[PDB]
Amino acid sequence: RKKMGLLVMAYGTPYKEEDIERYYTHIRRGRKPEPEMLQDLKDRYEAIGGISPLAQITEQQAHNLEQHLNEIQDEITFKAYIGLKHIEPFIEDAVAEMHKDGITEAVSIVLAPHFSTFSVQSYNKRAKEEAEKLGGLTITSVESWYDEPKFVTYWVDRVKETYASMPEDERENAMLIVSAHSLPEKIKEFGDPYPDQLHESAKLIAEGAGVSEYAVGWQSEGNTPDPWLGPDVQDLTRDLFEQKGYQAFVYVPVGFVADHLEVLYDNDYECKVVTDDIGASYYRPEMPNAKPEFIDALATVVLKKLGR
Repeated sequence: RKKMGLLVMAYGTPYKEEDIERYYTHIRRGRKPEPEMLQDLKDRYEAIGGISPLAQITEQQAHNLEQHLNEIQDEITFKAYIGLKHIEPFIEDAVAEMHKDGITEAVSIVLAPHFSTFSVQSYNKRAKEEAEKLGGLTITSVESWYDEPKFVTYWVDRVKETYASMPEDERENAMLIVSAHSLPEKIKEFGDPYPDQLHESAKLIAEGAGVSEYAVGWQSEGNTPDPWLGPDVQDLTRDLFEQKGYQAFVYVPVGFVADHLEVLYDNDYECKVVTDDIGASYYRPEMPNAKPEFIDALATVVLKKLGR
């Protein structure tokens, strides 16, 4: 049994209400949010059911993956380490931990299926530079996994169930909106494949579920310096309805893997407000979270990367 480190990286989420300030200050490059901003951020977390369940998902995903990988093959024993971008344990901390435990070989994976220079590449770079600084630790990094058959099927099956559940009439006038986290539009100057990968994910899911009509949109953009990738899901819904009058909208935020704020609020609240206003039905299938089907897809991605 070869010992290998499994570095699972993610954006990060506060652990308790008192972390919101520092968590958002970090995301905003040092600009701590105004008292008024802080206050409603808390309100949003409360509306969605609370903060603590949020961070648990990432930990559960990492541990279930570890446990699953170690059961499906007999050559390697994986040890999972979580490295986050906006709250401890940060990426550097997780790498330092691995080095401390005597890990010399590691494989990394970001919990976001699509690659981006702004996101994934940045995480991978941080993980590798730290390892390099410490020395004696080598890391092979997965860059994207949106096209993993097992991951595509999870969403294909969820879309099928949803379309099957709606009345024939809504089923006749339904629109599938596939989305991911918006990023500054400037990434395109670097030839960033992020937009293309999202569109490809949308094609993969729609075709597998037999959906002829679907659209791609973005959500959760930032503090507008230069424009961010658009169109936003809120605007896209309005637009699409005024044009063809879709009686139902199914949101598949394929860019996200858990029941986090950007799904529970930006979709379940913000998009629902729009559908409620226009009198259309709102549908948003369950996120993969730590579901066995999902953990199996992640294990396969990691095994393929190592050629096992």
